[PDB]
Amino acid sequence: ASEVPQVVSLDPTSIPIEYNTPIHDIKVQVYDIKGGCNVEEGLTIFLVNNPGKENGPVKISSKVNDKQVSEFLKDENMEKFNVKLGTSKHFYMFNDNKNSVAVGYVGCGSVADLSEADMKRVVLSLVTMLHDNKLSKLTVVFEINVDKNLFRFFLETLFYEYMTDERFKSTDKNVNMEYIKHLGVYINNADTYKEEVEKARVYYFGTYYASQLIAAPSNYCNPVSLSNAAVELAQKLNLEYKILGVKELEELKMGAYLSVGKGSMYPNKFIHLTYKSKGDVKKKIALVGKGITFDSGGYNLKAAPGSMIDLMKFDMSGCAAVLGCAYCVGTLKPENVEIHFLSAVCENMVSKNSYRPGDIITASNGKTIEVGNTDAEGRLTLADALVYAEKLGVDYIVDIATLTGAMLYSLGTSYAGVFGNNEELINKILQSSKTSNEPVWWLPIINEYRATLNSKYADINQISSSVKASSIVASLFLKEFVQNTAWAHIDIAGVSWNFKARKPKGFGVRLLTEFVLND
Amino acid sequence: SEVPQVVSLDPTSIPIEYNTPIHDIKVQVYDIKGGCNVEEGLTIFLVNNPKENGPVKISSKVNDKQVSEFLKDENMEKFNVKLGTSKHFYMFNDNKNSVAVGYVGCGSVADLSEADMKRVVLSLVTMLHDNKLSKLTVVFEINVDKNLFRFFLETLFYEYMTDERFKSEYIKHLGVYINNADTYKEEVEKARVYYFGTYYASQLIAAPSNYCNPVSLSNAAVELAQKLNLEYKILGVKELEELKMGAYLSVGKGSMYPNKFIHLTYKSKGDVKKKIALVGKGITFDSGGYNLKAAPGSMIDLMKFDMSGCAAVLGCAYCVGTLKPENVEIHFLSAVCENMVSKNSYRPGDIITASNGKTIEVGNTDAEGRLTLADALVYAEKLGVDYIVDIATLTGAMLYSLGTSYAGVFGNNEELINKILQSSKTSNEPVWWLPIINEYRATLNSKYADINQISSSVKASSIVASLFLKEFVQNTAWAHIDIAGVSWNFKARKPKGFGVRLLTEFVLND
Amino acid sequence: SEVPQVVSLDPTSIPIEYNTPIHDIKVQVYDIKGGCNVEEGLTIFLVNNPGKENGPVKISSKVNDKQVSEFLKDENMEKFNVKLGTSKHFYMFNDNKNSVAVGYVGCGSVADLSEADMKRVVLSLVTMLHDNKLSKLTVVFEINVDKNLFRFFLETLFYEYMTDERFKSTDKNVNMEYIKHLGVYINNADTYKEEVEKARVYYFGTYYASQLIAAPSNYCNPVSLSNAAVELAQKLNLEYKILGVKELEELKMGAYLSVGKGSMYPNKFIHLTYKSKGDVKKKIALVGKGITFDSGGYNLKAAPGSMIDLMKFDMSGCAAVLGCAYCVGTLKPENVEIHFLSAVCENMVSKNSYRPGDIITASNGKTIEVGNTDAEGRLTLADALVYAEKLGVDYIVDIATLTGAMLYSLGTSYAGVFGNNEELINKILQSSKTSNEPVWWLPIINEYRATLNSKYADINQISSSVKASSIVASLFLKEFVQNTAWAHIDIAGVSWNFKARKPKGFGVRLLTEFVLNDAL
Amino acid sequence: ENGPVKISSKVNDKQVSEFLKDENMEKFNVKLGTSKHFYMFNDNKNSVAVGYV
Ligand SMILES: O=C(N[C@@H](C(=O)NO)c1ccc(-c2cc(F)c(F)c(F)c2)cc1)C1CCCCC1
Ligand SMILES: O=C(N[C@@H](C(=O)NO)c1ccc(-c2cc(F)c(F)c(F)c2)cc1)C1CCCCC1
Ligand SMILES: O=C(N[C@@H](C(=O)NO)c1ccc(-c2cc(F)c(F)c(F)c2)cc1)C1CCCCC1
Ligand SMILES: [Zn+2]
Ligand SMILES: [Zn+2]
Ligand SMILES: [Zn+2]
Repeated sequence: ASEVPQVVSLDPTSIPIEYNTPIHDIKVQVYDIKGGCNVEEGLTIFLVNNPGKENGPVKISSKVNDKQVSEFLKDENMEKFNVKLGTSKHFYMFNDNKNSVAVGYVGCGSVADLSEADMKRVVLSLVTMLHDNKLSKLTVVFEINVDKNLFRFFLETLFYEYMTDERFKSTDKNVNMEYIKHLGVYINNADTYKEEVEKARVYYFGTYYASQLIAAPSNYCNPVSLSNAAVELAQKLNLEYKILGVKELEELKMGAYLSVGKGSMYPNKFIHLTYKSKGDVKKKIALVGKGITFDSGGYNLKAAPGSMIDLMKFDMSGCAAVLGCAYCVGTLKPENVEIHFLSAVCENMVSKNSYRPGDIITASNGKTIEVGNTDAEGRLTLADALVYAEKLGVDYIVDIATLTGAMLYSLGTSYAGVFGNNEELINKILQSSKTSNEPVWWLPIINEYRATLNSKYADINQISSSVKASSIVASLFLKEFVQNTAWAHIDIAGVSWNFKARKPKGFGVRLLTEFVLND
Repeated sequence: SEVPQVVSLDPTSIPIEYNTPIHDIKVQVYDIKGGCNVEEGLTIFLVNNPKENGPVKISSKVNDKQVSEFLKDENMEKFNVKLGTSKHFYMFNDNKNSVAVGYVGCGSVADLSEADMKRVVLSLVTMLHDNKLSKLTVVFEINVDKNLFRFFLETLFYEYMTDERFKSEYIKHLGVYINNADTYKEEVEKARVYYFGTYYASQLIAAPSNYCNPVSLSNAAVELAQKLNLEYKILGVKELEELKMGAYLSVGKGSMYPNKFIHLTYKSKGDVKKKIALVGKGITFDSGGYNLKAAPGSMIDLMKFDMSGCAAVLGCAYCVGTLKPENVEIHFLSAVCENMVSKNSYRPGDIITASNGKTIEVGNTDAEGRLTLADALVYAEKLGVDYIVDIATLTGAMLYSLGTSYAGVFGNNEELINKILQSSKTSNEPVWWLPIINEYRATLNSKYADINQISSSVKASSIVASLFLKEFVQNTAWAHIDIAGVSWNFKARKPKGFGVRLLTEFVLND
Repeated sequence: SEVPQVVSLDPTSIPIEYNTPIHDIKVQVYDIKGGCNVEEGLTIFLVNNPGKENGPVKISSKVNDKQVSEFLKDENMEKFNVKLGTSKHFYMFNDNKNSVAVGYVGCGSVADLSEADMKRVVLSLVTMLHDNKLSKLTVVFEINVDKNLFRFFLETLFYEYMTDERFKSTDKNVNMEYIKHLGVYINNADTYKEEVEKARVYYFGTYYASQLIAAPSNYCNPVSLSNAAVELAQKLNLEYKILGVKELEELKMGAYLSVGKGSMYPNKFIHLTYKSKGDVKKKIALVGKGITFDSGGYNLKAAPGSMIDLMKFDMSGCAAVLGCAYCVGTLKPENVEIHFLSAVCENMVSKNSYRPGDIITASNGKTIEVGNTDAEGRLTLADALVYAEKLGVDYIVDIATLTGAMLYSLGTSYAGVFGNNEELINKILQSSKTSNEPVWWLPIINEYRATLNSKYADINQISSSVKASSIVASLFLKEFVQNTAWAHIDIAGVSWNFKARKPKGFGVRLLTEFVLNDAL
Repeated sequence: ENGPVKISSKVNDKQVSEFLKDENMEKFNVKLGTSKHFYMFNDNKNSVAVGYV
């Protein structure tokens, strides 16, 4: 654990992390719909659709164990309301014991199978019923068909979107913030769904924890304080850990990673966490996250309109995802596997000591690199981290990184792109995407572009001079640093930040965790 | 129709070369087992080395003592196989005749990609352009499958030909030596057809916008159809008004050239088992309209290429009309017009009505391609086809997703998308499946019209354009090929004719 | 106190000229009803002709010399006209058979000259003083001016006549000679005599401020500026205190300190105080933005039209406040206590700089999400406003080169005033009138406040949707005054005189008149 | 600031009076633009909706 340097004594020296969230105090009970719904305190919400009838009428199908509430919810009363996706209504009535109860529904549309994006819309509607209403309990009645993973996704998303991060509030805390203490879920074949509840809560915190690191500003989350957070996390989970400092990085000849951090007041810190199963180890995996805690662009300063330099605390979203995965893996303790969680953390700054456009630098596999643009720094840090990962002797290397802005022009803000040198590995990532419900799309590494990286003087160019398809070119670059290991690369530059909600998504935690678990 | 002119010097047709020197080349395919005769012209050995950039070593037998001595291992070791490197020497053979002998390096990979093979071909063509020859002979000392072999022939033919129509010598024989020569001979004349559909596409694209305008391009298509005995129909403004194609007619309002909608049809002999509509975007010049292409890098001087999709569809008509596949019916459609700045032009913010009744709020007059394609798709679905495939230089964002080498395909039907991907493998024109992400559909929800033409927020323009196109296909398998990044060869300063061979392979493979 | 240096040639103080040539001018005022003596130097008549646009010149004064009276009779003067700013020179012999120079400056046809029209008159007069080695100037007022305008005439003449040669070395003007005598003839002279030395005080306060502004950033840095402020306090016998970093850390000025993090010069907070002898009825804090160079920080001023080479003037507000301190310390008003405040720092690019997106904590506990490092002035003012309110004053007025949007709203002639108190604003407008430094009241539009709602901090530094930056910046500053009448004077558009390529010293007389009128 | 909702007016319905009681409304707050409304049966068993802004 290292000392965080300060310019002034008001500079913070750690990231505030909330571990014991109000979500963790929520008692969750799952009941089978066949037993009928008890409708008592709190708010009871039916999730209802009308297959085929766009904006069709609401009909409540479940048995309700209360004559008054059953009468209130009969078809002719409900027919003036419709199932339009995201609609909701509140109901007030007295039950059979003369206690007032609150009931309502959320519309789930007319399509039988909700997509992840449809389900998020339903959850957002449900959460607006939880905000600005001091409730002790929520009950949710599923009158829609969801498989096990989509049930888990529903809960993860509910937990994530209900939580409000006030770590940086001081004079402006929400006076009225109270969370429910109890969550009831009514669903058919409840016994098959119960196993998803604790998994959902683990997936929620891994995602929320990565979100807390991303949203933390760069004066709080810097290379020293971020690697201290990873040490603390590993201590709580009994993970092995090792933080490499500059000396050790110099000895390992990590010249591409070290050159990116030369201009920072914070020394480079390379994070290496390990989880090993107690049994026989049948699979070794390295997960690599880009960890740039602030990206000014360097001397290729982000000054062009739309370059969004104020967002760039988010350039360690990949590291955050990998650490959030370490929380889920360390908590759920999968068997027969050894996972290495890696991040070459640094800060990309303008200074007399910064590396320069045109500098030629030597990565740890001895390849010389001509720097054509100091703002393409992530691929330099990953080059050395990929060489480190391969020396571990793993079966798979997966990296995740907010690498290229061109992703916003290719897949946009909803799907990450995955690239790789190995079709089997790529299919497993896509399978994890489908079970985690974090969407990813396979994109090609087009070999015809490789020659635009030929350098007149160094072994290779960092950037292309001619090719504008920069996500593919960056993948071509990274591929040069994996000699003989199956490797995939997930570019989350376009999906990491939720611009509408002004917050991170913690994207990738569930994806990488499903990837580890199903292996 | 008569092409309107501003002055009498204004051109009134697209010059086209149908009969090209390529068509005079006599092609002969020989087996390698017999050894190679080196009696005239230039003879090139395609050789690899599976040591990286290691030395050239010739394995074929040559029936000539002098050339054999030239090719002995001690000489050729002075040369290397780095991809595209070549040397050729002139010398006298056993009968005191002058012959040229050389090689092209094919690298160290056993399987050549389409990109590598293109690099091999370019080095060959460079020698062809610098030497007065009567004959070229190519000796395949590498392994290529039938499709890759035909691709080599098409690419050689296409790159060898020089388009001199706007300016103010070729070999007469091609010899090929290859293992299992008999299995390759049927590819030869198919390559010749594929070359010409591609070169004809490229002639239309390279033709500037004063020669190639909606009128003269629909006239060119008529002449093409007459030569191939295809049914043909050109819709004018009167008929387009009757069909209420307001999106398409709006784009052309500011042009001096009337809109012309092209419709050709190929009908197979025998039972028709599949009906396909191929839809090409045909903007003969895209200035941007009032959303003028004035921004750095918007490259207005390239926008004669905005009809590359139409040209690909007409080049496919040539190939289909010439090879005459069976059991298929194909419609070749294009809504041709020109996007100009005028007192009569459509404006940013106009609300127009498409031919299916959907109102569209225009957010940017430079997103004109999707407006013309919308009315073209409503026309096509009314034909009752099984498949609609449209091909278009639609969004500049392709340059930032897949780049200049691979085109993007989006669609509403996985089986149709998979047929396109399979056609990409056998045509060796590279395509990559990109998604239509439904979560972005809400960005097209106009406050006043039924739908917005563009998003004001989402930067994934190629996906948003596909979501817009998809709104104009109700109940038909549909796919959309965005060739905006891939159509123009910036290094060679010429069109690629991209998509002809892809679409023809799609038709022929059913 | 010690200015850090990179190399030994770096300057360690701001060159400041206190005893200017203006101060060596003997000024005499005579009543015009006694007649004008024309003996020597240049004698300029200020002449209008009401109604008749471009009307003929007529010299109404009595001239106590037969030869010059004859030269100036109406027949001779008829070929000249009074178009505002026009001027002519005459040469003749007086009764003593000495040659004299005489002339006039046209003041137009409107009998009431505006602030801007009188500037035009002075500039024409000054053209007659330049490139002419004269020992004496006489001005005859044949136009009507109240007392504040006669003062404004003199202040302006003094300011424009002076030439700042502190940074000239091999290109000093070898012909630079200043008059040693100024004579003024005006109706009811006795009532205008008191304005002369006031104008001289107001001239130097303005000129002192312009010296600090024009001084480049390698001379005028946070340490050398606070050093000069101390030296001014000592000369004026003002109380003074300079707060360094350790004391600012103790005061928890996290907003102010973050801006200066990237600089080689330690932050210095200037605190000067004037206190009347006897009863103190009004307590006032004047707060001046003092960024000695504004690079933009990591939001570097690199966009076309951002004029990074002008950004030595970003301490203009601090300079106005120090100039006002000179005037108040010199004129010594009664019944008031005045605090002269400036949070001085430099906004630089470095490994140590604050970053876009940092969340920082102001001295009032509020957390701030930095959205643009180039909106640094409102951060330093935030902590300075908190400091000022803890002093327990009746009024807080701040003056700052805050927003470039002022060029698009009021432009280069009028400053904008914003505030939370109607009475204070009217006092500023009233002082604007008697100082002749023009100011226009602009609203603080509360509907925009929501765009400063931050997702993670208590407040955003900037709006991401509102383009009305002068108003948004005012809404931000309001969050740092809890219960005190406060006004904010944005001088970003009016501070630099782009045509003459020099500072105006704007605000010194406005603030001094504000203090003086509240004392009376 | 952002204090609880409290309804002063008397309403001539027993069902809605109970819904509007202080103990129920204080779970809601008056932050500008925040609203809730609920469907219920009134004394005549007619469907009505009651809320606040
Ligand atoms: O894609 C690039 N750079 C990314 C970067 O700076 N990596 O360390 C980059 C990554 C994300 C963004 C970005 C992402 C967003 F989601 C966004 F909203 C935005 F405004 C910018 C922009 C650039 C390259 C392009 C080639 C030259 C170097 C910069
Ligand atoms: O993608 C767009 N426009 C394309 C167009 O004009 N369609 O009619 C467009 C298509 C191709 C290019 C383009 C392609 C190139 F290969 C190229 F080199 C180039 F400079 C531009 C640019 C824009 C939209 C993007 C949404 C808003 C309007 C402009
Ligand atoms: O108004 C702003 N910035 C001013 C500033 O940097 N304050 O410390 C700013 C102030 C003055 C100018 C300015 C003033 C001039 F008189 C001028 F000629 C000029 F070119 C710029 C430009 C910007 C904001 C604009 C939105 C948030 C980022 C900075
Ligand atoms: Zn970068
Ligand atoms: Zn266009
Ligand atoms: Zn600034």
